[PDB]
Amino acid sequence: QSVLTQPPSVSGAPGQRVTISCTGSSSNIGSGYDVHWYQQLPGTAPKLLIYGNSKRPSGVPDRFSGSKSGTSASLAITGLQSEDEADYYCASWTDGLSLVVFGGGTKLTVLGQPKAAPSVTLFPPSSEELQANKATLVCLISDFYPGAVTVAWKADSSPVKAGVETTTPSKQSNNKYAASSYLSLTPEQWKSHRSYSCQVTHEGSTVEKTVAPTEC
Amino acid sequence: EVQLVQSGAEVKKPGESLKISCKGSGYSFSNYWIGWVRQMPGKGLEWMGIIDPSNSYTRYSPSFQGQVTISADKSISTAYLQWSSLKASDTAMYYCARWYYKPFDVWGQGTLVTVSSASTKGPSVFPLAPSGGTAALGCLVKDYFPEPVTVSWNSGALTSGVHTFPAVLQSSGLYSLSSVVTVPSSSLGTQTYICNVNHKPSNTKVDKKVEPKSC
Repeated sequence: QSVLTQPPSVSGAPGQRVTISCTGSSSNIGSGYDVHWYQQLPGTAPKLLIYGNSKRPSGVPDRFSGSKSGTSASLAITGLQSEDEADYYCASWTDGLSLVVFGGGTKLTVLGQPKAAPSVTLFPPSSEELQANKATLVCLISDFYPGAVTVAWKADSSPVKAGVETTTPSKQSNNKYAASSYLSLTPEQWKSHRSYSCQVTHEGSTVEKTVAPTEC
Repeated sequence: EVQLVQSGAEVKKPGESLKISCKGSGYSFSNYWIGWVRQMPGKGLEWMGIIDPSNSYTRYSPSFQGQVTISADKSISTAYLQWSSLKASDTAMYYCARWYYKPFDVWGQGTLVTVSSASTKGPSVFPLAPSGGTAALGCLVKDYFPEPVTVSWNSGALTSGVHTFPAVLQSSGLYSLSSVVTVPSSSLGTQTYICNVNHKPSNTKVDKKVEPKSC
C-alpha cells in the first residue's frame, strides 16, 4: 500500500512561481527511490518533465525544476506561462506490492483571467420525456472560471448519488467555462418528492437552484 | 527517433475479449520494460502493470491482477494488454510507456477503449423550455449510441450564445448531451427556436421546436 500524495490543485498567475509537492511513505521514497514528473496537457499523452528527482530531458525549459529531500519531492515552475496549464503527476518505483506508483495528480491553473462564479440553470423533466415514462433533471452550469466545479444533488434535503452524471468543464466560445449535470429519475420518483436541488460548488462558494413537480 | 505506437480506438461490448498493442521503433525493444497505464475519463493515471520483454517477466498492480493479461512478442517489438471479458467500467484511455534511464520518457499516443452493451441507437430529443432580460433554452439529446451527434439551431442561422456540451456515457451504456442557447426574453413566442440534431450512425435527423412554458 505505497502511496504518493499530491495536492489536488495548485494555481498561479502568469509570470509567477508555483510548487507542487509529492510526499511518500517508506516503500517508495523512504527506500530511496527517485521521483519523476509528468506533464499532461488536455487531450494529450503524458510527457516526461523531470526524471531522477531533478534532471531535465532535453527540450524541457529551465523554468521547471525538481528536488527530493527524504520522503518529500517537489516540482517548481517559475515564470508561469499559459502553456504550462496542465495536469502534473509524480511517480516512483517501489518495494511494495506495486512496482510503480503514480501520485493522484495536480491540476495546475494559470490564472490569466478573473474568477467568475457559475450561472446555474435547472430544467425540470419535459412533458415529452414524462410521457415516454422517464424523467431527467438537467443542471446547466455556465460562465465560470477557473474551470472546476463540484455538483451535488438533493431530493428535498437528502443527498442523492444514484442516477447522477456530470461532464468535465469545457470552454465556451466566450472563453469562460461550462459544465452539465444530470439526475435521472422515474416519473414516480420525480412526483413523490416536494423538490429537487442542483448545488454547484465553485472556488469554495455554492450556488443552488431548485425545481418542484407541483410548480410551473 | 524513439517511438511507441498503439493500436486504434476500440468500441466493444461487455464480455467481449480484446487485445490492444504497443509497438516500439527506433530502439532495441527487448532492452527496456514496458508499463501499461489506465486513465479513466476525468481521472488520474493508474499503473496497471509492467513487462520485461526479454524474458516475459510480468508484474501487476493488486487492483489489476487477474483482471488483465500483459504480454509481449519481442520478435516484432510489440507489447500487449488483454482482457478476456471486458467490463463497462473498463471504458478508459490506455497508455504504454517504456521504463528507460529517463523513466517513461516515451509514451504511446493512447488507445481509447469504449465498452457498452448498447447497439446503434438514435437519440430521443426533448425540449428544455425557457438574467438581465435574456432566457436560456435548449434540447436534451438523450440515449444514443455510438458517438457523435451534431446539433445546430434554426438550421445554422442561430450561432450566437449557443453552447453544445460534451456527452456523458451513462451506466445504461448510452450517451446523452445537451445544447443550450441564451436568447432575448422579449423574443420568446414571437421568435421560433428549433434544434436540429443529426446522428449519422443511425441515419437519424430530428428537428425539435422549443417553445415557452407559459405559466
